[PDB]
Amino acid sequence: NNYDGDTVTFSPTGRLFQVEYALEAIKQGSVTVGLRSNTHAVLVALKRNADELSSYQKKIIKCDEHMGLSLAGLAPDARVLSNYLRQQCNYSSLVFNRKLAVERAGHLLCDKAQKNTQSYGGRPYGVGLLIIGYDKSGAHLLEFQPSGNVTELYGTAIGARSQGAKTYLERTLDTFIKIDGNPDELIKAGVEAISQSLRDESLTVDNLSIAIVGKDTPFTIYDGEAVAKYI
Amino acid sequence: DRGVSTFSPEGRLFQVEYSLEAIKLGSTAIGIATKEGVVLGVEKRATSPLLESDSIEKIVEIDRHIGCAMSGLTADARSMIEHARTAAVTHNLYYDEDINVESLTQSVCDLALRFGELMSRPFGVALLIAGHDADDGYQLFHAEPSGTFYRYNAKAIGSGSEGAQAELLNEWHSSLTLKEAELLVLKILKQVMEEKLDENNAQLSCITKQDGFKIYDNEKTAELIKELKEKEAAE
Amino acid sequence: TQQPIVTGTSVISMKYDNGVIIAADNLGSYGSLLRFNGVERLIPVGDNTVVGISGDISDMQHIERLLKDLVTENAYDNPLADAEEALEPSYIFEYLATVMYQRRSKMNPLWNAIIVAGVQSNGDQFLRYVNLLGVTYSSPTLATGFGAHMANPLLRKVVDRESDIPKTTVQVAEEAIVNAMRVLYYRDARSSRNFSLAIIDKNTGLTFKKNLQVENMKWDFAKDIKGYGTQKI
Amino acid sequence: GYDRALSIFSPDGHIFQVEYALEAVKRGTCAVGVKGKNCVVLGCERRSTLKLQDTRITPSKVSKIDSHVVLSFSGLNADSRILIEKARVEAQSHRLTLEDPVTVEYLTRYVAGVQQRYTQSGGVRPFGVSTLIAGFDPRDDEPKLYQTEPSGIYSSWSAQTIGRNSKTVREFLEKNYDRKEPPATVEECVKLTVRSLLEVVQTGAKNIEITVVKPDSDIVALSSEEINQYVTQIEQEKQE
Amino acid sequence: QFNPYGDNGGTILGIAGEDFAVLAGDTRNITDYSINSRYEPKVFDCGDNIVMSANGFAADGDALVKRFKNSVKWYHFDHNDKKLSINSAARNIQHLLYSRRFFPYYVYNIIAGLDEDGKGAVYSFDPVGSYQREQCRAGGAAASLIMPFLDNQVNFKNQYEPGTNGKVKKPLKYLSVEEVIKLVRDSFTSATERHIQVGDGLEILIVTKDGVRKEFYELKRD
Amino acid sequence: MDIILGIRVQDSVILASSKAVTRGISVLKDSDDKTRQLSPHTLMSFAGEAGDTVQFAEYIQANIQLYSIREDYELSPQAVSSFVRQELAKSIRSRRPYQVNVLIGGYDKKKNKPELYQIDYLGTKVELPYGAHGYSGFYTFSLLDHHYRPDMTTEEGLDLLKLCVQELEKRMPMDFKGVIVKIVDKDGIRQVDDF
Amino acid sequence: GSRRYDSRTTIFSPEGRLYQVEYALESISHAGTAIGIMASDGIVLAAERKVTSTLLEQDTSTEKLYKLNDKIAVAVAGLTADAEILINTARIHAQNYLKTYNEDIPVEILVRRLSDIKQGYTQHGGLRPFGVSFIYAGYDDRYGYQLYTSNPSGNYTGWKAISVGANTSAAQTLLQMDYKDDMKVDDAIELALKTLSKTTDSSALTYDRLEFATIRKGANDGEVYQKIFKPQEIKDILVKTGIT
Amino acid sequence: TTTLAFKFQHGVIAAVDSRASAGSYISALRMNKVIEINPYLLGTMSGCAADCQYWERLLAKECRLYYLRNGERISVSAASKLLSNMMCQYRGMGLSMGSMICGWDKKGPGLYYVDEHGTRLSGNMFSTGSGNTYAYGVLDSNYKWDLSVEDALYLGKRSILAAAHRDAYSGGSVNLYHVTEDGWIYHGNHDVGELFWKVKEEEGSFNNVIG
Ligand SMILES: *[C@@]([C])([C][O])[C@](*)(=O)[C]([C]C1=[C][C]=[C][C]=[C]1)[N]C(=O)[C]([C]C1=[C][N]C2=C1[C]=[C][C]=[C]2)[N]C(=O)[C]([C])[N]C(=O)C1=C([C])C2=C([C]1)[C]=[C][C]=[C]2
Ligand SMILES: [Mg+2]
Ligand SMILES: [Mg+2]
Repeated sequence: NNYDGDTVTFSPTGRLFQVEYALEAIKQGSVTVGLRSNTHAVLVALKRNADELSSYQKKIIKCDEHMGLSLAGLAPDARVLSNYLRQQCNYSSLVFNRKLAVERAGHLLCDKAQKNTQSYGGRPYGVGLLIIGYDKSGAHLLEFQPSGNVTELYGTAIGARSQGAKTYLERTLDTFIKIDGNPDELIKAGVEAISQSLRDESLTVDNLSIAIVGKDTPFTIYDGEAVAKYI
Repeated sequence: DRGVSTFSPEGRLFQVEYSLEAIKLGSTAIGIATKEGVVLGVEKRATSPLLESDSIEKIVEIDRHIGCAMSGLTADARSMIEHARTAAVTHNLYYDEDINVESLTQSVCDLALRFGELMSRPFGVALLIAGHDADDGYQLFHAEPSGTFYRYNAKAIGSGSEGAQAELLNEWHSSLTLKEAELLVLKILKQVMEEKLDENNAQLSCITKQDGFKIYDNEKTAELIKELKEKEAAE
Repeated sequence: TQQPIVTGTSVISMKYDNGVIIAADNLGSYGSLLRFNGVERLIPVGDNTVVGISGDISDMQHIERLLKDLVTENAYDNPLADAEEALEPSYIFEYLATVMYQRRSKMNPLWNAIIVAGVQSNGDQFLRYVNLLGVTYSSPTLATGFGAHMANPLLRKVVDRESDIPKTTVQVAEEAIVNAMRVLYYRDARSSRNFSLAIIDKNTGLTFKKNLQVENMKWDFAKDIKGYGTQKI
Repeated sequence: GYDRALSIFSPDGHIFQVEYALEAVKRGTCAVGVKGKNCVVLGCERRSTLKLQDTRITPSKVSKIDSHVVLSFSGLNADSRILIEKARVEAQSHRLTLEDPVTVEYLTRYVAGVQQRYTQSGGVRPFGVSTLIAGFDPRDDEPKLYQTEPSGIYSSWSAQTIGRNSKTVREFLEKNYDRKEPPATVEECVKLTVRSLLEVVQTGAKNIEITVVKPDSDIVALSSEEINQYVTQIEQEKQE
Repeated sequence: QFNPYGDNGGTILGIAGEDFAVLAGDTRNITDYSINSRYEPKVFDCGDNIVMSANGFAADGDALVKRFKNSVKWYHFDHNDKKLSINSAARNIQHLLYSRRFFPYYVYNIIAGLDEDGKGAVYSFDPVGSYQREQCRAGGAAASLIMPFLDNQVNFKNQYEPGTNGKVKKPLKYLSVEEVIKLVRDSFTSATERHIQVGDGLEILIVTKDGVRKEFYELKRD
Repeated sequence: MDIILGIRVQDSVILASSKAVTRGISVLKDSDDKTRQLSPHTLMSFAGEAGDTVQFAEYIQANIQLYSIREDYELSPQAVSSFVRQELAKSIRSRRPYQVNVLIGGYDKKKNKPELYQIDYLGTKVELPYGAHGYSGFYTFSLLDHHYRPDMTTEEGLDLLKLCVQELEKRMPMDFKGVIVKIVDKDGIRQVDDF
Repeated sequence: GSRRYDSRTTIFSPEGRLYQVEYALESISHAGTAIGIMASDGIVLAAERKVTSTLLEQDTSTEKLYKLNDKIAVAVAGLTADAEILINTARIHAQNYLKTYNEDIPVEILVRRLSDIKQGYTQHGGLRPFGVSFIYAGYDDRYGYQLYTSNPSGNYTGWKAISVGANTSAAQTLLQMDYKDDMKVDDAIELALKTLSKTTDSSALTYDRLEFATIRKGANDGEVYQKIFKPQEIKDILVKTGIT
Repeated sequence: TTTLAFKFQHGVIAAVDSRASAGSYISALRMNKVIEINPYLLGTMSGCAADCQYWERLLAKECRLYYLRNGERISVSAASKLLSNMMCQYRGMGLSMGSMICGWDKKGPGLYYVDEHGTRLSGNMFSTGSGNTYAYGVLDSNYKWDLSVEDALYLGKRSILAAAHRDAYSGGSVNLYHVTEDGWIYHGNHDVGELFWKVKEEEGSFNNVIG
């Protein structure tokens, strides 16, 4: 109200409204689902178009051979944060000959977002990210919020109507975690999960975007007729 | 007052949303992509008859394989065009090749959100970036001040955009020729323009793989206008 | 640009079937003066890596601190710091190699020659060299300074190529290293009798031996040598 | 440094500071530009509220940017000096790096770019100035006349006016100026420029300034008596 | 005074075929009169069917290769996983080298691959960035020993057709991969004999449309 | 470059400058004009290190032309010479000084007098009836000391200048490929096309 | 943050005016009147000190008339402290010009420079403008005797006769009436004092409430002399012209 | 190296050799020392190969940007000046670059010499490199404005040959260019070994050499 003019102002109840408004941009964004087993990690994203003449906005971005994310909210902010991850993943490789741990990647994103929430002049990031990766401690899935909060999860979903997919994964927890050494079945579970967030529209060939990473599987994105198999 | 980079309660940047309103006041610009080429056309909209209309430059060359049309606060486009031309030629310097249309568009869109309290406000102009490369062929992009860019088969921006876009919805198909696209841009421009369309107050351009980016002469456009009138009178 | 003041001499090392061995004497020389006699130039990093350093001691102490700080920093927000995400020899080496090449590129080098010896997660042997120029190389045997000229020839008789590594036991490799250290004591004017030796094995882990001495030395034949040519008495 | 964003968008998509800069131009004295077949003439109003003025030393309204290009303006006088100085520096900078004098179109594009920069830079306000830039390109006999404004847009004009009561003199020019046959001589071009100012000026004494620019760096400013003869001839024909 | 440069010896060799290319180099690393390693790889697969070797001062050579590999990675990110053509890589490397015009990468660089028409390509550089496409090039310590042999045996220089007596040249028939590898092995065997910095081992990288293949051959260890 | 001469007579200033330009052991050009018009009644000739000469002259030219446009007024030769001196005095203590020597010949329209200023690369200014730079003065000053009068005509000034060039052509080891002569008077600057 | 407290000194009103410049001019209209009159053989500067005291040391006091160099002087109307900042800058600029070209600075060039500094404070920096209006009286060999005025907007104009400060409307009308082109310095002196005597808000115009100066070619042969009048000399010229 | 270029009635001829050296070692037999900046602009190269390639390709970037901004080809005079200004920034930093900027613009054919000192000279004829003295000898005695395209191409070709023969650091092959108002025209690569024997027989020159 009087305490939402900038990010440097707490409300009387200890809330940061600009951060909460940035969080609101994620809820307006298109749905994206993340889930993993012990061997593989999968991203599934519902892409959004402007109209029938327009293309479908890309949702998934590759950060390294072993790591990448999906976005929901302001796409340009995802480009900035993914570019930062690309640089950090790359700094780890060039200096330490070491693949960046997914957990450490989350800590770096948290700290980068935090600086924008405590200083005058700037603004919080208006995007949420689901980071998947496979490192020395196996498969991983992270959820990033522009408040700075990063959370390691078995599965999750963000964006509009994401609660439906999140409930499904909460039921299926014991099943999809055990899908080891079977990428197609893990993707099926992700496609079935994101389907719980759909209304009116359904999953078409240029609508669906899938990504996967695993033990002997580099981070690869599937679009177009490559995802027709899963429709 | 209030921050320039402030979020609204709905989760939108106030300034970005306000710049979009400025673009709605701008003159109409239309782009149509085909397999034979991409056509770009604009409404010049001279404020007075004494204004020499040929000096109105709302269609612009970025590279030999990339063209650009603009709508909104057209003065803001000059630094964006300068950056685009620099990015296009710089990539040719570093990699001895033409730059991808998407990559060029992305470079322009990276400037968009570089504002705060960097420039003091977002750009008040939208761009239709049309071009061709070997990888993805003939392409048409719509670059906004939000930093977002959508690829389009056909797109209209400016004051008569939603009316023109609805018309492009029906008319566009994947087997359009270049000549058909030219007449289609002229048809829709004539529909949304206030003043009567002629070769002096409207401009055409195209990008083909062979000849590259070309702005059409007033004599060449005049014939296409005359060809349009006759085919509409034919039924 | 500088000049080295207090210096450490050769560091020698070799691979064997189940790991690596590295050794270096405990002397800190001040030109021709054998000034400091209790200097440790082998520095363990965790329980899987030993960094052996020759050259300027002040720069060595600086590197010793960078490594100590590297371990501290790796443990930050890392539940697997003593397991999967512990420091590997390859990580430690590349860090040092990055630092060395950067410093030479600023014309302000760390006046050292470094050998990083260790065993990786998968049990693979690691042995790589880096120096003040940022030059890097790997070989079944590695040695700095005088060791390059005198020790490598002896150690290469045991492991002449990659295929000789599985055939070489820890007893044979240690014996070869200890003999090489004796030869260096005979012939290097900036060496000492006292030295340290470290073994990193993929089964038995890190064994760090201190206060070793060169023994079984041959001097008796000196009594018979008289004059410089014609003298008989 | 002072970084405050003064020029910003409003809910309806307007930049008020740029629009208020146009109001400063509306307040400024009237300036007019007319290009003939082989010349361009720049007319300027001088408000007669200020008498006891020393016309020798008072800053003239028309300014030479180079030997072949001139610049007149309407709006804040102090603001105009900054643009003129920058333009003059760029004109010499162009000759120094490219070995050709600036084209009229290039100089206009530069001045317009400066004006635009001051509409999206922090801590600065827009120039309260619109300019008329006229001249002839090197080794070219085609007349050039351009206009700029605070927003940074520019365009070429057969004839144009800016400043207070510019709406009236533009109305006059739109009906009197024929594109198919422009003022063939210098006399006809000046006569039309004086006629257009006489719609607004008040008295035709020291209130009208005329500057004729011809090809090949031939620039001259008319005197009071020379202009007064045009004023006399116009009204004598009008009495009929 | 501190000398930031050094000489790690070695020699490299690139030959372009009709539909293939080879980049070879010895595996010996040296300082002065000592051997550092008998097997220290010098030729690298950089991705996109491109192979590269930077010979001279190993520290600068490793840095350049490391930077170019990085340049390839960022080319994929920035340009939608587009394949970096050999001509585009060459131009990119020129700019990497000239960035240090006043503190040079002390290396002679060679890259090899296929052009956009599928034909074999070799590009050659000097330490400061001048490059050009070539059919045949030897670089490094024994470059002056090997190049004349290649002028003679690859481009048939000073060779004429018998009976004509210098009136008609030997026609420029293309070479097969098997014939090229023979010239490479003989080139390095000859260089190993007469150059003290060359020996120990030979590693050859062959580039075809099918990918990058390796071949290793031992050399004299003296 | 090599030789630049200057002489101030009754009603004009005459500047003579060599035409040769040499790189390595080859004379690349034998028609080079080592001068720039700073203003309608002010001419500057120059000589010094390769490249620096033209860059400096053009930089000065741009600054004086900028002044002329700003004030709609021609600076006096004295004012221009002082501006040039300051730039050279500023330059000599820079990281890399501009190694340029100049003569400035101008006609002062206010005083109705010709004026010749000699300035070296250190910023050493002197007003003179006749002047030169480098070794040129060693050969020519004895002739000028003998023959010069202040009431000389332009034609007599040219004849005395011919004698100076003839002496240079006889006793200098270097071939400077003749001179381009320019006259600065009340009517402006003109070139003597036959010399 | 800090934005909350920013007055925004460099912005346009909806009518296209600069708020702070207009308010600075309002400040200046309450300042003591200063008058400049240019004649064929010299220039007069006359100015009124504001409500003085008997205990003010007049002979060592200077609030209105300042010397920029030997050829140029200024009369001040507004904040004296603000004027001294600008005056010291102008003094430096004149010396920079003299060092560069070895000639005294032309009057207009000095005026343009100061006016450009004032302009800058209205367009950028976020600072308040200088609440000062100058009358420049000077001489050079190009245009001869010259009068200029500058104000907080940074706009300057040339004049034959001009007033700044309080009652300029009334003062300008009186000057416009009695001024003629063939006028001389002694006549201009009389006109300046007569105009102040009629426009003044004080009961009577006395020597202790005035600062006076002339720039004359009335110096021995072709040269210019600045004369800052002393208290006793102002008293004498007041008697001579018949005011006291 | 040896390079030359000269103006004549039918445009401008540009001829260069193709050798490269690293001490006494001939490092390259066939190097392109001409850059095709645009269809109406050429640039010759002499000095440090790296400097020549980098800066002349950077010139082509800047000349291309000129066309985009102005909708018109850059003049030869302006192009040569941009290059000379680049040289002035790295003044005394150790660059080595001698070049001729050849082309056709509105003033007709244009030829400018530019070097690392920032020197910029207009003229009808230039020659740079270690063998320029040998080329000048042939050019000066045979050059006319009234030359035919065929005779002019031969003159530039024969002039490089003269230098290639005598100068140890010049040779390999000859690259010919002819600049017209419709643009430059490449007139091929000519091996000096073969060209020498051909010219010797047909012309009767090089009598001292046995063949
Ligand atoms: C004459 C052949 C020799 O003076 C001519 O000037 C050429 C000009 C040239 C221009 C473009 C391309 C090639 C050549 N110059 C050289 O050959 C220069 C001469 C030179 C060496 N050092 C030096 C020179 C000039 C001025 C200062 C210092 N030679 C080179 O630049 C040498 C270093 N280049 C090479 O040897 C190699 C080149 C080029 C090259 C090599 C080696 C390998 C692969 C591709 C290119
Ligand atoms: Mg040996
Ligand atoms: Mg001197």
